[PDB]
Amino acid sequence: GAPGAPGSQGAPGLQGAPGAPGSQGAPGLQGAPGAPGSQGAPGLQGAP
Amino acid sequence: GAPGAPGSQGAPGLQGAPGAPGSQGAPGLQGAPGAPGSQGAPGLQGAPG
Repeated sequence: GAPGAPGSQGAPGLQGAPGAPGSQGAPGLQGAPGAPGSQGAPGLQGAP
Repeated sequence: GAPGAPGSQGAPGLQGAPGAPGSQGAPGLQGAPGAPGSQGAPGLQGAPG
């Protein structure tokens, strides 16, 4: 006997949880609004 | 004159040096897999409209 010296090692460095969404889009931002007026006839001329 | 016989000895028969490091000891584990979770699960939404 003598050189008996197994220098191996079990599986290291394999721990993480693979399967990250790796980016998954998103629910969606709240859009900015706008003035809900409208085009029309705001003319000084009124009832004929 | 009457030379005796001690009885010679020798190799018993099992010459297999049992020295592999397995030792029945459950060796290293194997790559730990994984997965994602409940990522964003957004509830209500702004709905400006």
